[PDB]
Amino acid sequence: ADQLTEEQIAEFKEAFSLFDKDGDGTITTKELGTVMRSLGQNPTEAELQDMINEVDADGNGTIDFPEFLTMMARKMKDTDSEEEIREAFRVFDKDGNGYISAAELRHVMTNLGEKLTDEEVDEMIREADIDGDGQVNYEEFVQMMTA
Amino acid sequence: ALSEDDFDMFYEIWEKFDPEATQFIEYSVLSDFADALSEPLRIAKPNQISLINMDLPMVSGDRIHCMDILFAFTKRVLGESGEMDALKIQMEEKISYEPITTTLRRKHEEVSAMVIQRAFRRHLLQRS
Ligand SMILES: [Ca+2]
Ligand SMILES: [Ca+2]
Ligand SMILES: [Ca+2]
Ligand SMILES: [Ca+2]
Repeated sequence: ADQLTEEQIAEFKEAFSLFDKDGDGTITTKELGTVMRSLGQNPTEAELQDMINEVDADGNGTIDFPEFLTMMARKMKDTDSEEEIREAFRVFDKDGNGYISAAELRHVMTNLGEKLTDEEVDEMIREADIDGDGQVNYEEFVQMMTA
Repeated sequence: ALSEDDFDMFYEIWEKFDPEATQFIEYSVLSDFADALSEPLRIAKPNQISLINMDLPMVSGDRIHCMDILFAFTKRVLGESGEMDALKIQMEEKISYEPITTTLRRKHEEVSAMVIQRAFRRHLLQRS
């Protein structure tokens, strides 16, 4: 995300620096381990790899600050997901009746910079409509979003 | 309900965010601004959904004109009245401006994207 204010970008830099003690601009598994051992945790050498791997985006075996930023912002959008989902239902459910119609999908959904077809919205419902009322309520909507 | 005392504040609090008198502010500081306002016009945080739902028109660079804000902000306070229709005239008398989207149009895009991005994972992982 580039919805990050300067204060926050700086905030995340404070932490990136905690690790990047040689100031070369990457975090190595070694530097990861060092901070953790200083804070009283002793993880394996394999644990350290996997931790670097999950954030490393280019497979060069280390973490630059862009890669770090991506991971950290992804974690902020994690803490809001439950709500972000709710507030998206309320975007579709404009009549407020707690059921999402085809019409209500059609009205909002955009893809490849244009509307969806009646057939496309129909299937979106059909995939999500567990109970089979030809409408989507919250619980069905959640399962079709959450992971 | 409203006074010149209040309109002094708006134009005072506005100069902070737009001293260059562009007559615009970026969308992403609309939340900050709405908060820096005083009563009654103020819209305290959290105010994201409120502002989105005002359906303010945005020109390019996601900027929003002074007046577009003032109108929606006073409407929220005075409601859709005739005293307000009169007010819309007076202060509207007291440049390049081509709106290309709205905050509600912008929100539908973000929700659409969210839906599509999440669909991708699902469509794949239900194909072993
Ligand atoms: Ca380093
Ligand atoms: Ca890397
Ligand atoms: Ca509905
Ligand atoms: Ca249903």
